[PDB]
Amino acid sequence: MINAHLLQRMINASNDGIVVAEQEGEDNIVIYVNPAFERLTGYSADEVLYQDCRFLQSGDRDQPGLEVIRQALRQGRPCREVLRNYRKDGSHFWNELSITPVFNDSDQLTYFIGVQKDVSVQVKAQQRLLQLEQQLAEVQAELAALKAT
Amino acid sequence: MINAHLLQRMINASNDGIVVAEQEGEDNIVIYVNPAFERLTGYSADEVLYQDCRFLQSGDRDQPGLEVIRQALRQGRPCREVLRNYRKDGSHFWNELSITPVFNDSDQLTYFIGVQKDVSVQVKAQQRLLQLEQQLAEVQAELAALKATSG
Ligand SMILES: Cc1cc2nc3c(=O)[nH]c(=O)nc-3n(C[C@H](O)[C@H](O)[C@H](O)COP(=O)(O)O)c2cc1C
Ligand SMILES: Cc1cc2nc3c(=O)[nH]c(=O)nc-3n(C[C@H](O)[C@H](O)[C@H](O)COP(=O)(O)O)c2cc1C
Repeated sequence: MINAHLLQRMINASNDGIVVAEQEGEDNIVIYVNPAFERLTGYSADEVLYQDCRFLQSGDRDQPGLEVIRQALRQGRPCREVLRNYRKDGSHFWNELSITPVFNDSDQLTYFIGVQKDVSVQVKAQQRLLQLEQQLAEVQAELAALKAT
Repeated sequence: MINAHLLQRMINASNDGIVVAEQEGEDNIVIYVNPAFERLTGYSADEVLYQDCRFLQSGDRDQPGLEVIRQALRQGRPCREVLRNYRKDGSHFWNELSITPVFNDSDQLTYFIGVQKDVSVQVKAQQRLLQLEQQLAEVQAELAALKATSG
């Protein structure tokens, strides 16, 4: 019970970035990008159109989530993986990418919808957390050893 | 250059929740909710529809960000604040709410779009981080004291 322009003004208001691609060959050529995508990646919507997103891995290919995504795109199944991507200015950021296949009610053929969340904050937090836990364990072990004497 | 049901399948695929409300009086009655909202809040979409979202603050109406939102609702300007909300089962979760106004081709229109992000995970980390940092400091002090009496 809502208007189309309302749906569009919703998609503009998204925090996480959103992309829509047609599986046209081995690549997934992008036919739409929302403004949040432009803001996160720094890439202009006109720059991205009719291409595959693999360019966000500017030199950091071979991350295993890529193979996971390959399998998910082959089987027509959704997926969610964390990658290291690179903006226009080369800024490295962590990207929780969630891909959903979309079939039509008249045909079990596909469109792919991608959603990118900048987990960079969260990831740095987790890494720091693990480092600090290691440190704590270290100090506690040495204190126990000394206490033994 | 894309289809309408395509936009609908897009908004359904969102991780963060999305709500659309018409500013009707003091309340902001919601006319639409996306599935991410149902999943995050646990409330049934049919229960929420012709009501206002203030029910998510099950008594925790003393959070100050609310006043900010009130002012933002008065002047028709966007806003974003973090609140502690409560699902149907009462489980407390942290909610980054982002509100954007939407006007008609006549500048005087009343639509509000809300976006809810579940920051709970991040928040717990920070809390654990602080707590954990405390623990480390404690141990580091005691290990010094013993060594101070060993040589
Ligand atoms: C809809 C969609 C969005 C994607 N978004 C990203 C992205 O933001 N960053 C990224 O590194 N890969 C993204 N990918 C993955 C690449 O397009 C590509 O599928 C992946 O790198 C594996 O393909 P390849 O082995 O040919 O490189 C996306 C894929 C799809 C289908
Ligand atoms: C679109 C929209 C979404 C909202 N979502 C939430 C929410 O998820 N949680 C919450 O505590 N308040 C939310 N609010 C705020 C309440 O609806 C209400 O405006 C706020 O509590 C202040 O109004 P009050 O002082 O009358 O309670 C939302 C408001 C709008 C307009």
